[PDB]
Amino acid sequence: FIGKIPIMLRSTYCLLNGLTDRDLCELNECPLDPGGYFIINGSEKVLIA
Amino acid sequence: QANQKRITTPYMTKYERARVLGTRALQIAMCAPVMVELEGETDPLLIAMKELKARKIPIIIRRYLPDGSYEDWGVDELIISD
Amino acid sequence: SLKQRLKGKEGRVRGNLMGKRVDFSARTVITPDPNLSIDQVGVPRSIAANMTFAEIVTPFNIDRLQELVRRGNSQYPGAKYIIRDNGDRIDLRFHPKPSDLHLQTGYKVERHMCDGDIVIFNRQPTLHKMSMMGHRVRILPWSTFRLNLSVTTPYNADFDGDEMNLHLPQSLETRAEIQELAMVPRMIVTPQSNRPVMGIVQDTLTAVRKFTKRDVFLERGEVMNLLMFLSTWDGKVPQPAILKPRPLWTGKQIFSLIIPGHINCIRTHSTHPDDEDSGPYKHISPGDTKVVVENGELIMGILCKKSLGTSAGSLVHISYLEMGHDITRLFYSNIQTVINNWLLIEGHTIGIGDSIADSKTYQDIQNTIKKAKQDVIEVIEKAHNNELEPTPGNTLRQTFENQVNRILNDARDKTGSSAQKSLSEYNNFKSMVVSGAKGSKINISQVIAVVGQQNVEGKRIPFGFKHRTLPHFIKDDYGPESRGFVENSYLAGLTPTEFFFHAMGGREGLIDTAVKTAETGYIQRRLI
Amino acid sequence: MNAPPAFESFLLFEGEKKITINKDTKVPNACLFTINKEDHTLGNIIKSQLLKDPQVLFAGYKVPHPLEHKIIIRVQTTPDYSPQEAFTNAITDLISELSLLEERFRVAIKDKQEG
Amino acid sequence: DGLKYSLATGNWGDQARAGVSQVLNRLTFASTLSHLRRLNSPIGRDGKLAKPRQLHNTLWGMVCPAETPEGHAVGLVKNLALMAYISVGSQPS
Amino acid sequence: SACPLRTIKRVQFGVLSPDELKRMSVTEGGIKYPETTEGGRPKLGGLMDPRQGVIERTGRCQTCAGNMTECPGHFGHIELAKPVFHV
Amino acid sequence: YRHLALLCDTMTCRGHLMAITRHGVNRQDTGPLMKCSFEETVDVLMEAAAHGESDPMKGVSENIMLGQLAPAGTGCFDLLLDAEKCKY
Amino acid sequence: MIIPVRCFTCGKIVGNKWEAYLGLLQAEYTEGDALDALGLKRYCCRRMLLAHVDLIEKLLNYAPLEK
Amino acid sequence: RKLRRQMDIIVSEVSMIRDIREREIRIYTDAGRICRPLLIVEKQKLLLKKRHIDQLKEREYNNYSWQDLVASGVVEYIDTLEEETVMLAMTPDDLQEKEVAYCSTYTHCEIHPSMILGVCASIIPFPDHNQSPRNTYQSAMGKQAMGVYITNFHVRMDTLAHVLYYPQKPLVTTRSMEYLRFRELPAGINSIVAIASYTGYNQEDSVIMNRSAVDRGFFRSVFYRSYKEQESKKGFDQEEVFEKPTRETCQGMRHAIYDKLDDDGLIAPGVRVSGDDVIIGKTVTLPYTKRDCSTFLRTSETGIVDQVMVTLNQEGYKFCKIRVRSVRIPQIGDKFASRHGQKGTCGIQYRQEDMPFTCEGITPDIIINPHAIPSRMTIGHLIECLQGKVSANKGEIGDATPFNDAVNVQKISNLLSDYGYHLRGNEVLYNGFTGRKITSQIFIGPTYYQRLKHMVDDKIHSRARGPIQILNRQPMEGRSRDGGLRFGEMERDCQIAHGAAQFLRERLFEASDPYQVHVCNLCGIMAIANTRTHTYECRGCRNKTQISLVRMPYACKLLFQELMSMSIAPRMMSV
Amino acid sequence: PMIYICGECHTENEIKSRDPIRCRECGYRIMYKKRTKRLVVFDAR
Amino acid sequence: PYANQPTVRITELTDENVKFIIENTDLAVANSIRRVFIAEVPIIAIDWVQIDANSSVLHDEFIAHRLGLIPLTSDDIVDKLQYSRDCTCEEFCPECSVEFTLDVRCNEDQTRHVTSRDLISNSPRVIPVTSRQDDILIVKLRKGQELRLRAYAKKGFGKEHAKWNPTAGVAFEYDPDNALRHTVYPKPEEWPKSEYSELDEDESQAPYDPNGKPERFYYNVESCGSLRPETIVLSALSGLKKKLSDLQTQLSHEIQSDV
RNA sequence: GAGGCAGCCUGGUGACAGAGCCUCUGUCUC
Ligand SMILES: [Mg+2]
Ligand SMILES: [Zn+2]
Ligand SMILES: [Zn+2]
Ligand SMILES: [Zn+2]
Ligand SMILES: [Zn+2]
Repeated sequence: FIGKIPIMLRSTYCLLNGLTDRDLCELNECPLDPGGYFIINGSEKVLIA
Repeated sequence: QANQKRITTPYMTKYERARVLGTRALQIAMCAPVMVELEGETDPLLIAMKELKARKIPIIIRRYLPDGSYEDWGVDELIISD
Repeated sequence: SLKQRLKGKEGRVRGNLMGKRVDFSARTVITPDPNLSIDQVGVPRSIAANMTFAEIVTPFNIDRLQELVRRGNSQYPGAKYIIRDNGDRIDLRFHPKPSDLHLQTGYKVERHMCDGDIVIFNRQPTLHKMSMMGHRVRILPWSTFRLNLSVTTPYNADFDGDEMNLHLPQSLETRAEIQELAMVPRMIVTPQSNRPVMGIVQDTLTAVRKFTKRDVFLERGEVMNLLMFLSTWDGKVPQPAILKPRPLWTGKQIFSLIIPGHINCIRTHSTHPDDEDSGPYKHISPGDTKVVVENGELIMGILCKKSLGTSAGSLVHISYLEMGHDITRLFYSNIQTVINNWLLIEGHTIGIGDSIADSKTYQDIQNTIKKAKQDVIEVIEKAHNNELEPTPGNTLRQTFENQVNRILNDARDKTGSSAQKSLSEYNNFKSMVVSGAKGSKINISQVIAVVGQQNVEGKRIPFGFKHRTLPHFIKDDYGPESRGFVENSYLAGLTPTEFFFHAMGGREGLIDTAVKTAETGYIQRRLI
Repeated sequence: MNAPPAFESFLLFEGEKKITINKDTKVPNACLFTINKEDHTLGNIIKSQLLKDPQVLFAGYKVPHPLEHKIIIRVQTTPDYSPQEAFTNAITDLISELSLLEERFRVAIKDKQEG
Repeated sequence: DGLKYSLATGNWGDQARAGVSQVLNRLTFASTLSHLRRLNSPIGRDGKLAKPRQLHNTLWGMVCPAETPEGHAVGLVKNLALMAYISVGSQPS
Repeated sequence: SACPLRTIKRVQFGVLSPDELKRMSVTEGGIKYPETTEGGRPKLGGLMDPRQGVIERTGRCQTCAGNMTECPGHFGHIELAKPVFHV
Repeated sequence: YRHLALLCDTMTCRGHLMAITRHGVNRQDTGPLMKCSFEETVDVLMEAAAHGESDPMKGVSENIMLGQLAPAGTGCFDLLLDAEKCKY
Repeated sequence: MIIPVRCFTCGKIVGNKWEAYLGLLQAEYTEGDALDALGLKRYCCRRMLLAHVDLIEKLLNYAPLEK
Repeated sequence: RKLRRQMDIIVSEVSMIRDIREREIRIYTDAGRICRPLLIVEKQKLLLKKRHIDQLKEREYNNYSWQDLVASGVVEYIDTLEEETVMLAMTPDDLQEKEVAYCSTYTHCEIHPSMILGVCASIIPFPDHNQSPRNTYQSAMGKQAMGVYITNFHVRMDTLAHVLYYPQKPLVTTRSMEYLRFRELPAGINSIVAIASYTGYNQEDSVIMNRSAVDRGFFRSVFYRSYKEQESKKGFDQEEVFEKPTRETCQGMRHAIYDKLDDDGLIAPGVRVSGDDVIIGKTVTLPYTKRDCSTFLRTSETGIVDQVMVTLNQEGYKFCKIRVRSVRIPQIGDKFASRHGQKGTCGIQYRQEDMPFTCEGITPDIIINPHAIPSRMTIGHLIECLQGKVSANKGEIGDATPFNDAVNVQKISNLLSDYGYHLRGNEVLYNGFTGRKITSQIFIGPTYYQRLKHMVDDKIHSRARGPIQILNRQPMEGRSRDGGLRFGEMERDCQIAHGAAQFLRERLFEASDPYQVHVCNLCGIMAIANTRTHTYECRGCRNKTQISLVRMPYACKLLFQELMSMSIAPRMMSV
Repeated sequence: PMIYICGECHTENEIKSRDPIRCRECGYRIMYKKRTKRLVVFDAR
Repeated sequence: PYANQPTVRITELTDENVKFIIENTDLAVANSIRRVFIAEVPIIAIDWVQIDANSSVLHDEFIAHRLGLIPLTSDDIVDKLQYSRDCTCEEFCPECSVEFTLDVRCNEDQTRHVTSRDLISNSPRVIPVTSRQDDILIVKLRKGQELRLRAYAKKGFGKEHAKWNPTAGVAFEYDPDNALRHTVYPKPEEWPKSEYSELDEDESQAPYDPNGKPERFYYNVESCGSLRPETIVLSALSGLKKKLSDLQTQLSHEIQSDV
């Protein structure tokens, strides 16, 4: 073990990946929330290009 | 300087009018005597303007010249524009 | 470091001595109120309860100040503190015992800001002394500051969410300065240009123009409505301009009661033709386009911005010169309150009807453009044939670009005057362009006829691709379509390329706004 | 925070007079009526009814400001007829019109229900 | 903590270019969708040169012509056209 | 106060004489210790010297009845073991 | 024009092109307190200290910084109680 | 979220017409005929149902705090 | 080109550029190139045939998707400098045989020209009918419109959120608004807008609103404020705890109210909270026997506790969030917008009695001034009110996509005629106060308006001897601190030009940082002064007998001490 | 004690001063404060 | 010098609306009549709510907002209730309020629509209009969600809040062919003719009448349901008469003090 | 990726977030 990489939500390495709309609602996720951001210390963060 | 060879104009400037009224209003609020028969007025800044238009405010204006001399003008000696 | 505490902006001198944060000040959004005098401001009742003025106790007022103390801070009419001769202050917020409600001469009571208190009122950037003027307080419901719309002209204010700062003067000696030096009525005329800084504007100006036509006849019940708003009126109803078959007054005849004293003034309306002063009817003006005020009475002519605007020698300038500030206060206040109440009968609007022209006009516009574009093709044929020869001192390219700019500037103005001639006297764009309240004859041309050439840094749209403007055009295409001539009106809608070129031109205006707003205080600081 | 309570548009506070009568000193036989907690609903009918009286020389109304709920009505009359009488008359004429209009609506109802 | 710190602060280096990693805007859904599609040019905001702020011809179909912020950021902060795709790269082998 | 109120009619700039600093300073032996505190309370000749001002929001200072607000703060000095350039 | 003139007079009254730059101002005869409010606050006061300069307290910024009635407008004159006219 | 009780402009009740409106659309009515059949004559009322978005059908996917 | 279209050896994202005059061929597989899909054109024909649309229609259950369109060689990704080498048709109209031939060798075709716009620019109807600065103002204002921001907003404890009660989808919609999911999560309401000069309260950019619509919930919203709080153990023997404080144990106890707290030291949801109510009781042990760290509800709010949740943080200390809600019924001063850069505050609210009404009894929800239109040339705002009046009557949602040659203001006018309205959308109104017809026929229609994040009760502020800074002893900074307003350099510049010297010394001194120093007469340096002993001294001179009192700003005393720390002697001479 | 509701299995559990927050029967770590019992009055406006 | 003598025709009457025509009255009176229809006819509507549980997806004042808007049958008891300002009791009593109750829990496995049908009242006179025509949806509940609340309805009128406005609309028209020229059409041929128009297809306006004034006012009062549409109109005429006779009394008392 | 001044400075206010033990960043408003 060398460290932790923060994972981009709904990326292929997220736990929300591939879930269907019915599954995300069980997690209290929004099915329309696009992901594509990180959570750090509970704050959603966007890497502007 | 004496009341002779005054070179400043006999008009009271707006700045002198502003400060004379402000000063006299503050005096009237500090229970100075009133030099005019008031007619139901009670605001010291309205009484001040009544004393001004009557020419009754007991103030002398000292106007400094840029050479460092000064002229004294009684408020009654000055013409009021308004 | 110690130097860094002092170095400059936000350092001690500039940051805390040449400017600083102050007690007894308030800020909120501003909103209109046409029911205010130019010398009034509408203050939220919460703000008026939060800010106090220390009033000295005297036998002239102690009976009143005992009540405001006895009401205390939970009421709006009340006081926050009593200051003793010692400077010891009783706080009235938390119920003090009767020993501390005692009042004697020379105490200061921190009474709440009342109706008729005087305040300085300001908007940043404070570009000239007319951006800080004295107002008289009127307390109102709700949380915004209200100012009369004429007073928006000095401040450069508008009600799209602007905020303004109120400063409450705290002593009679500085209360008197603001009254005697800085009140809005004393600020009507500016030493920068001896013009008046305040005019009539927006609805009142478009209504003023419409109200003053010959066509405006008013029945007895309408007149008695308008005359209810004149504060200066003497109570004498004027004999109507028409007595039979039906009593009718005229708009000019009631405006002649708004105009103060015996002012004498002459102006022209914006549409006054060039010939009319030289041919017959030098007087008895056909279109009523020549304004004549005599003895304080509006004898003839349509009033507009040329007459009641902020320019020199306007009817409202001459009012200030002849009558002074105290009366010209009332002149601005009366023009608005009667003529905004008349616009409840006329109304005003703009819609899709006003942005449309006859099928005759649209064919005139299309035939103008179709020739202009074919003329530009002829100039190109000359250049490509090497038949074009340069103007003196100019490059061949500069010659070509000037000739093409010539043809298309002609087309923009030929179609624009065709569109304006096409406008019926009912048209509501015309009703604002002719009053001058808003808009201009180029806006009418762009909405109805042709948006025109789009420029980047004063040139036809650049070849930002290799020898062409966009991937859609072939290379070396100098024609009007290729280089950013928007041959469509806003009603016709832009084509895709025209929409992009119109964004390229609009961006330069957005950049230059940011650059010029990035400088507003710079020169004024160095000068001062 | 600064919202006026909505009942304060029509309920008087303690010691508000509903009406106040002041002689207009500008011109003879003129008078000024201040009506608390009323609006265009009651101003415009009394103006219109006053304008029918041939002994009324001026009638007009305004609300001084829309955010505070009162009307001022100004009435001028010929000599030998007070504006107090003109105002009291105009009210009684409106009460007579409304009760007469009401009775005729009740009849028209029955004629429409039972027919 | 090295990957976490710059994502937490936006400072793109060891404690640098600031203003990467803004907080995701959660005022309205169009805000959120725009924030995830925003682009930034690192040129300093204090200079008065207009040329980098102008809408170049080659933004056609790639970057939104209409959307840019007010103030000193004008024309530098930009947003993608709805069908604009940014390549992710391959090896040329 | 007993003293006459006066306007300031001129400002004279200059440099403090190092003897005037010694004469002016209330830290009669100079600052000697990097520490702020003795037994938690302030160290005389340390960087919170109770003659050099009022320390606490309700305190006093040794040189005048300072009331926190009324005390202007008083100057101290460090005697530099060797002269040094003022930058 | 009376404003355009007053700028052109001030820019030239001292006999040279008085550019309104930092040193263009910091060659004026104005006092050290006014100069420190513009461009180079500390460096101005170092040279005032090293040369023992003085400020006569007769500019506006000067009297502002020390909280006294500016030599301007409503301040530029003085008032005396007419103790004789107080009789009437 | 949920259909307004009143039309904002005029005070006509529309909070009882939403489920009927969807039923009429299930019956392959147009929105025009469905609004007509419901008695929504004024365009100020027709815009209430024609433009409503029943997001409460999305809030009820999430399980409550208490079962 | 062939291999990339077949996707054989070359990934379709590879870009390839012959530069024929340079005799260079360049190939880029580099990351971070920006590119866009274009339809391929061969021999003046699209390669996209009707069969492709049929298969794309079956996408609901058939496997065929966009990948199969790319893999077929029917669309191509092209980058910002391969575009230097293409000829683009704007529509397949450009491929048609024409009497005068512009180009006969197109290589690609634009898919739809409106796809040059972005997210916030695609929620705008008829943007090809607007002055382009106003399309930019909306794209900024769109991001500030309230709506529903995400569906799971009840679990999220976001520090600020605004959710609208009754958002609607627009009656007038750009097709791209589908992909934005603006139907599912809309941010506005269709409102009846009269473009009329009414009583004048909509002058400049102000707006009049129907108060009876506001009573019925028009643009009503709720505001959510979330407070986090965190327990800890500090060192060996200091602890914070959430608990109900008490004045017999906690030093910092206010006279404010702690009885809203439960025994855990937290409120429970459903309790009514106001500014300076304690929402969390927190204490820390003191070496009284605790200091008070309780959090207070941020002042000038009133609300109700919506949720309280309690957890362990990363370190295992008790960690807490409280969410508070308050409803915001729109006031005058609240800011609204039209999707066309027509921002504006509510200037007054008139009840349904007083709003101008049509023969049908329709009052407007909003009245805006006509003077907002001529200089700004937001003609798209007028066409929306027309297309929306047709759409609300037809029972349709109107296609306001830009560059749509199939729609015209003439065609929309014709359709409006058939419903018994004047074809240009004017309507005869009656004055609400007097009932008389208005002489002008007002333009009325349904228009999509927005409520923006900016509200007057966030912004209303006043100062009157509040808190004071430690160093400067001047007023604090900013509304949140009860801060005073900055009377800046340009403000004093005006008060000089006004000659208001006594106001200027009031506002810039006696109403900010008044102070007194004693000064030695013999040298201009501050004297020691024992006001309650009546003794004074100039250490430096041994003067004990001739010392002045001098009023001066505290920030000026501070400057002179900060100058003395640089060895400068700013000697103030009173003589 | 207070009663808090688990965020994962919606069960009540009683919980108390200084007691760590964890949920019996499932081990989940977020709790909600139930809802108040004192009366609040709304205008239907 | 005295009152107008107006006359009425009723041209349509239903449970939903009345059409009627008033002739020979002032436009001022015709307008103040339609103003009273909107805002000074009293009705009963829910004004107080105490929520004892709410587990729905709407917050407590979102539901209480919707309860206020539900139209309650008012016809018979509004005249008998006092205003809550007038009654001498502390808090409420049957003299000035109508008590309502609503308890719902969704125990079934599928969405329970809570509606006006679930509001339950202390008396029969006062039920929701949709029960006195599908019921107004208050909230939708998921399985395990719950809503129980106690409410009171009170007498008031549409000046206080639009929940007390009894009308779903008020048409008002006069001079339907523009004989008075109180509006001026820039192209009169492009205007649809009014319902009450009396013109052929080709003539576009009545020719100008310089002698005329407004004389014939066309109304269409539509009820929301709290009152029958004709008892709205009778309540307005009785109320507006009461407003004027309140003036006349207080005016007479002031004359007996000016004099 | 631009000046200018003798390394620093780039026009007035304003409002919120984030990061750190009051300071810094970003976005936004007129
Ligand atoms: Mg503005
Ligand atoms: Zn001391
Ligand atoms: Zn409706
Ligand atoms: Zn000394
Ligand atoms: Zn659990």
